[PDB]
This record gives sequence, structure tokens and C-alpha cells, in this order.
Amino acid sequence: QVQLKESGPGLVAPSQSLSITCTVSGFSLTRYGVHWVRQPPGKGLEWLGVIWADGSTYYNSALMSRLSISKDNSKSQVFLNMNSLQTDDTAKYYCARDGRGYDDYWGQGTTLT
Amino acid sequence: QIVLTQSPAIMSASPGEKVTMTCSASSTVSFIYWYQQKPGSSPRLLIYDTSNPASGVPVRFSGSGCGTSYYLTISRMEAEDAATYYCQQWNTYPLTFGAGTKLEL
Amino acid sequence: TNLCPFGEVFNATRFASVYAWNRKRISNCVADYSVLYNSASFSTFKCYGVSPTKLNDLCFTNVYADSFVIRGDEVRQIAPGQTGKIADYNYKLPDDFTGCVIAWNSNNLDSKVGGNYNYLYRLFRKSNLKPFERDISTEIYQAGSTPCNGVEGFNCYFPLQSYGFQPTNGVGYQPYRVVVLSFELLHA
Ligand SMILES: *[C@@H]1O[C@H](CO)[C@@H](O)[C@H](O)[C@H]1NC(C)=O
Repeated sequence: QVQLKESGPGLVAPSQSLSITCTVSGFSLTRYGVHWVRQPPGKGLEWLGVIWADGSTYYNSALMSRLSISKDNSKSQVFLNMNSLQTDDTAKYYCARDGRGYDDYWGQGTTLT
Repeated sequence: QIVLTQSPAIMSASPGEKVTMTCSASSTVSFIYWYQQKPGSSPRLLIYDTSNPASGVPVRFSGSGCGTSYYLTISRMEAEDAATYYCQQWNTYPLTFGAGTKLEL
Repeated sequence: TNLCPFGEVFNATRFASVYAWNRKRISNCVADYSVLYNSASFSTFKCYGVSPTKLNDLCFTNVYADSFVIRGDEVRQIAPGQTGKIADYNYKLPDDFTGCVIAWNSNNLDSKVGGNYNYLYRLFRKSNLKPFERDISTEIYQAGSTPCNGVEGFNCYFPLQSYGFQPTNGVGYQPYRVVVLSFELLHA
């Protein structure tokens, strides 16, 4: 099936760093675009989004230190890393793809902190 | 653009008690997309431009709006349980996600 | 005697693509251009056979309004007498004309993140049109001696292609909205 799947979600630690990867199958990262959205516990979601064919980047953030996209463009996975993300962020992290329209598919990953 | 949302707290006595959804926006927005969520687990499913449905959703929906304020109306059955709604704008960056909370029991 | 109004023509939303454009007819109303003079912020006016002074106290026999969504190079193309894809294929406009032409830039509304594909234009034609006529057709284009038999194949193309307008668009490429009016000075 056309699929998005979530891989190595972050797990509890005293150390405030967290890592998560998402993996895509049945379409190439060179053929469509995938968008990344985050939810704090007890709150609405928060967004980072970019539109590309490949290799392009777009960002807006309230903070961007250490922050830019991280990607393993063999189709294997997309990766996130932050020093303090455990306290700051990421009760759940979500992996999502967009097309021209009405072809939009969502995957959900759960991050332990 | 920042967008602002209102919601009631309400107790029903039957279906057919009509329901309205509203969003208000700080500045002109031309295109909006319409989404419903069930509590507890959060897959995402979409109702798109011209308010046409995606696959796998009931036929009774219609949406039309006015600037800085968007409305779609629903009448009957499972939406009474199932509906929580988010509104998002796709005309220019950043794509603000919006916030709120809604419930019926 | 009462307002027309112009606001339903100009201000309204989701107007037509370049082909299958639309024609509207206006009668029996006050001109009252002064509200347009005050309100307008339009980045171009050009008028042919008339001037913006000596424009009140004129009676126009018929009024027609035509609306378009366009890419800025076409905004220069829309002048009479030119050449180019538009002037050859779509919306040919004659040098003998009495109107005035208005344009303002809609990028805050018409453009789309991921492109606004719904704006459609035609790339090949066997001959070039006379002024003010439409085509709404499809007959698959043949680019060889052999037929492609009404189906896709070798040297065989669908005549229709989609514009894209985005954030951080090329400032000359990005979308424009253009309105044209035609007048004759023969009767009240
Ligand atoms: C266009 O419509 C909007 C709708 O709110 C209105 O505020 C504005 O005054 C209108 N513009 C003109 C020129 O009539």
C-alpha cells in the first residue's frame, strides 16, 4: 500500500535529547512532498512545512538554532534532533505527505520523554 | 495571518439540533481547507477546496464563507460524536495551524 | 437612476481562466467614476481614444466587461498589435478599439502554495484566431505524417497545460487580473 511509517521513536531519558525517524514506501521523495507537524500535550498542533521537488528547503520558526531539515535521501528516512526537545516538545510527532490535492495521507508516531 | 476560534459548551437533547463552525482571521485569506477529527486518536482526513469531500465520508456537508470568516453546516447523525474541526490557510507562509477545543457529549 | 454597480464586476471573486472567458453587459446606471478614482490602487491604467480627464460627462452606448487571470508578461502582451502565444492563440484584440484597460496584482489571493493549477491555457493551433472569438475544443495534436489515431502516442500531445504561481514567485511571472471595457459613441 501507499504508506508512511514511523521508526525509532524517541524514548524516555533524563537527558533532554530525542530522536525520531519516518519512512516512506510506494512513492519516491523525488516525486511528492512530505510535511512535518508536532503537537504539545494538551494543545493544538504546530507546523514546519516546505514544498520541493528535491533538495529545496523552506522554514519559519520561533527559534532555529541547531535547526534545519535533516534527511537521508536514499528514501530510507527523515530525522529530527534537538538538545532539549524532551522537555520543550514532542509528546507526539506526526509524518505527513501532500500532493496537488485530495491525495493527502497521514502517519502518527508517539514519542516517550 | 493569525486566526481566532470560538466554541460552545453544550448539552444535547436530540440529533437535529443544528451545528455551526466558525473561524475568524486577522487578515485577508483566499483559500482554506476543512478538516474533522475524532478525540483520543488523531489520524487526519480532509475536505478540500470547493468544500468537496474526500473519499469515505458522508455526503451531507456544504461549505461557503465570507472574508476573514468561514462556515460549513452539518445536520445529522455521527458528526454529533465525531466532529472536532480545524481551519488552515494556504496562501502564503508560514502555514499557521490554528488552535482550539470542541466537545459534545 | 441608480448604481450599476461596478463592485459586482471588479470586486467579486474566482473569475474566469484565460480561455472560456466571460462577457457581461451593463445598462441604465449612473457612471459615478469618482468612487473608482478615490478607491482604486490599480498599478496600470491605459485608455485608447479617450483620456481620464474629459471622462465624466460622457454617454456610452454599450458597456461590456471581460475578466482574466494572467502572467505579467501577458500584461504587456494584452496591448493591441503585439505578437506572442496569447495574441496568436487566445483573446486577440484589435487595433481599432475605444476602451480602457485596467490591471492590478492579485498575488496575495490568486497564487497558491503548491501552485494554482486551475488556470488553463492552450499551446498549439492550426491557425490563428480573429479578434473576440473563443475556442473550447480538443482534437489531439499530430506532430508527424502518421496519425496518432485519437489517442496518446508518438508525436502526439494534449493541447492543454497548467500555470503555476507560488510564494516567492518570479515578479514578472506572478498572477495579474485584467479587466477590459468597450464603448461606442453613437447613442444614449
Ligand atoms: C469589496 O468587498 C469588500 C467586502 O468586505 C468591501 O469591504 C470593500 O469595500 C469592497 N470594495 C469596493 C471597492 O467596493
